[PDB]
Amino acid sequence: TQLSPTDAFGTIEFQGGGHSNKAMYVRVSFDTKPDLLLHLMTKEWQLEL
Amino acid sequence: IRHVGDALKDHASKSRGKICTIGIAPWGIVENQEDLIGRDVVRPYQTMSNPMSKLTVLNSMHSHFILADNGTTGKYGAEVKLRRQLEKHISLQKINT
Amino acid sequence: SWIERAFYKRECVHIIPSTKDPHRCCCGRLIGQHVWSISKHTQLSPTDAFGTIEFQGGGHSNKAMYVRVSFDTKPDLLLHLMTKEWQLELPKLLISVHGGLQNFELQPKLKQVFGKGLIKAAMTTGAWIFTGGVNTGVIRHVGDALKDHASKSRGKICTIGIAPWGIVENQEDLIGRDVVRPYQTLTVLNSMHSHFILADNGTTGKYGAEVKLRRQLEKHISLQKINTRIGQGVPVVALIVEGGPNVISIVLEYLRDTPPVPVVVCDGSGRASDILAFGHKYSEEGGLINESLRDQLLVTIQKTFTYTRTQAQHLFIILMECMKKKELITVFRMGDIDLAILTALLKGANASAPDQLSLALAWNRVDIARSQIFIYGQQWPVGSLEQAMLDALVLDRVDFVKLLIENGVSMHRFLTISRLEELYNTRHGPSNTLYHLVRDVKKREYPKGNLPPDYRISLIDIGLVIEYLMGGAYRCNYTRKRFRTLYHNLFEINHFPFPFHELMVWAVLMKRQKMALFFWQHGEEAMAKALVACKLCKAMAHEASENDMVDDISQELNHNSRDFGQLAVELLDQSYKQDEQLAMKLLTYELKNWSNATCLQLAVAAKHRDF
Amino acid sequence: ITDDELKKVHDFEEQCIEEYFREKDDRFNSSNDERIRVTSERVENMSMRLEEVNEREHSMKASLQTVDIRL
Amino acid sequence: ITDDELKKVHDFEEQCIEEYFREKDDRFNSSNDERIRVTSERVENMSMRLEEVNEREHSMKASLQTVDIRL
Amino acid sequence: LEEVNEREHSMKASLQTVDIRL
Repeated sequence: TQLSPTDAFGTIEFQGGGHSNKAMYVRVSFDTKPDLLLHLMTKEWQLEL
Repeated sequence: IRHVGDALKDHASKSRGKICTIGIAPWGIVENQEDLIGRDVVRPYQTMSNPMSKLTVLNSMHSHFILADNGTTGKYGAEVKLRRQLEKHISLQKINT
Repeated sequence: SWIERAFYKRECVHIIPSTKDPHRCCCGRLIGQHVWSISKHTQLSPTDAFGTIEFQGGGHSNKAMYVRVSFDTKPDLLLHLMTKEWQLELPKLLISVHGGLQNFELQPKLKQVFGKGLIKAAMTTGAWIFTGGVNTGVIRHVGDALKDHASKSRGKICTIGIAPWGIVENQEDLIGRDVVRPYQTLTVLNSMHSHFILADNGTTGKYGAEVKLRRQLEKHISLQKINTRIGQGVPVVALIVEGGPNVISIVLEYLRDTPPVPVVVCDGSGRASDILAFGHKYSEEGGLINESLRDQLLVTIQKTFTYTRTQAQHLFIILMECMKKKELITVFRMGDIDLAILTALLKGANASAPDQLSLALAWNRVDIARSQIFIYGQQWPVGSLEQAMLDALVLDRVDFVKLLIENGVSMHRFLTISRLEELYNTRHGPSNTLYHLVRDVKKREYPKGNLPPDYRISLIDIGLVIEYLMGGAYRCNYTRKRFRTLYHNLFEINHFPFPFHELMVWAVLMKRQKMALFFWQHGEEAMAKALVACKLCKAMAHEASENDMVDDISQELNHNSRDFGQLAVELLDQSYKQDEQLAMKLLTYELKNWSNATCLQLAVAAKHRDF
Repeated sequence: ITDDELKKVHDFEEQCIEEYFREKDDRFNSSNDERIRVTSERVENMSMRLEEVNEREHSMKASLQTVDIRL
Repeated sequence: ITDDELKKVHDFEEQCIEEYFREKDDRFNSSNDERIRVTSERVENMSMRLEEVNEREHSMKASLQTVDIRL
Repeated sequence: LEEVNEREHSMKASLQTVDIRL
């Protein structure tokens, strides 16, 4: 496998299934360092610790 | 995870809060992978799941997703290591007290 | 005169075998009272006991027809009798209730729920109740249920009774040829029944003269095709309340039948229905019953019925042979009769799940469809849910609309130009004043006149209706050049980016308030949709008052306008409580889907004083 | 305003809708009359049960008396 | 009017009489006064029958200890 | 109370089975 920047991230609009809920998402590699993923969820996704 | 989403169905139906319920799934096993292709763009998703297809849809009522690709499609094991070193990294962080 | 010329009877002329009592013959009648061939030597002759029975006493006066038929007659002539002579239409569904011949009492709320369901399912499908005829045991409970039906509601349930002629009291009181005979209130016949198929085998005061004839008649009506003409016959339920030994073999005969007849029993009455319940919960994988529960079943059979070890052994063998077809057996355990026949009709049709969904659409039963049709493990064809979506809107099935949205159907992928067009030209549902509106705007646009009856009301004409109803400088998305170009070039481009707005408009123009309130919650621009719906409902109220129509239509349209205005006011209150500045931006942002207007302008144009 | 501002007010009105319907549901559930209705219906169901429980307890007491007489 | 316009008038009058009387029963049964009443007597026969089922159970457990001791 | 009724059914069936053993 070859390494490349991602092309699948953003927000998902769940159509159907009763209540409408938006769930944010990102496609990441399985070997990524967890410190970078925590910095995404705290800063870019605006979630407190 | 279907039972957790059904628990969040009752939670959204009688209680005001937004439960942070970040789920980690393999990227290659989710249905309609081409539907979730974009860069900071809102992509619609279908909650309908075809019983003929072996791939399963995402839960409709989670808050965030850490869909992890090892390259393969239709196989598990691409998220067990990534979830574990993430949870070790969370517990290493000090609490606010 | 046709009844005596077609239907026959048999009378006891024998050698009078005494057996036990010298007066009691083989037929049980008195020895001097005389005037199958084995030991009775009976002879065939035309009948003289048919007509009408006037039930004197016992509450409400009910006239119930009757006829005395031989037990060996073919069911085809009897079916011709019900279809022609008493003027009874072909049913959509059949009922077959059995039980113990002895009198009994049950729990009071069990009796009440049983009676209410047994009346209500018989109304909603128009089925025929088949009882044991005489006023004993379970049939007495059907009589009390029909008495409550006569005391509370307004249907005429066809509640056909099949009893032996030999066991009914006052046999000489029912002798006539098309003559109304009074009857006072061997056992009495049930008072609250509708017709009677009293069958004489020659014997008197003995059962068994009606079971084979009723079975053959139920088979013969089950071979008859239903009026839907899709390739199915009418379905048959097998209703059991309590019962004895014979109903076990009746259950076995109904399960081992082609086509299979599903059987539902109830709980709380006792005896055989309770041992089917005890076998059904303690069953595992059908006939694989373990060693403790087999002898628990044996001791309860030998205790409740007071039979021997070997009699309990044959009853357990027949119980296991019944259970081997487990899936047709369902139990209503306390903590009803409706669900029994609705489930039995679903598996007597034996069709696909779109057919089950359309039948539940026909019965207006959201809970039945949710519990059974939409359970886990149901396979669904592609595109059938969208057809069920369309069929559930043309009819005001908001609850079925809510169910179908909750079970995977999305409005963005379903609503097209042609589907919303077919929604705009439906003829089902409640009445509406839309045809007068399109007639007025075609008269104003092309001064023609009355529209043709076979007119397809286009969405451009609908847009002109929103033009005449909004007033001012409004310009709807239908009448713009983009939509006219797409309509000319076509009659995801045909899909609506905001379908719930169009669902609002179609619910408002055709006076369907419940779908409008549902479609106000789902989708977005609720303030704009509520103010537009308020202005629209006020304007159709004024238009209906102007064209001398029914004033109740104008009052209900004014009520709908006031409801939408109250919704807009309370939404404004919630927006003011949450965030003031975002409420200001809600009140002033330009509405691209509503002719570049403003929510403030729409509230003023709707003359909404409280906003 | 812009398209992102349209998205933010599009979210804001959804919190207004869900807040309104479910505060209406909490007002209807916490009113006196619906509370009395659902309490009465549960009291009827429990009295039907309490009755069946007393009947089964009488049968079990008779069976225990028979077992005591046997042993 | 006409004799035939009577039967239809007469059944309409029975429609209005039956509607009025049982809606009057429905407003009487759904009022705040009646529901508070019907709960209360149905708490009395629960209380007598549950004290009865506690005394019935008390004899049954004594018989159960007697049966176990005898065995 | 429904939990009482479910487990009293199990105890009564067990008592009837023990009486059949006797």
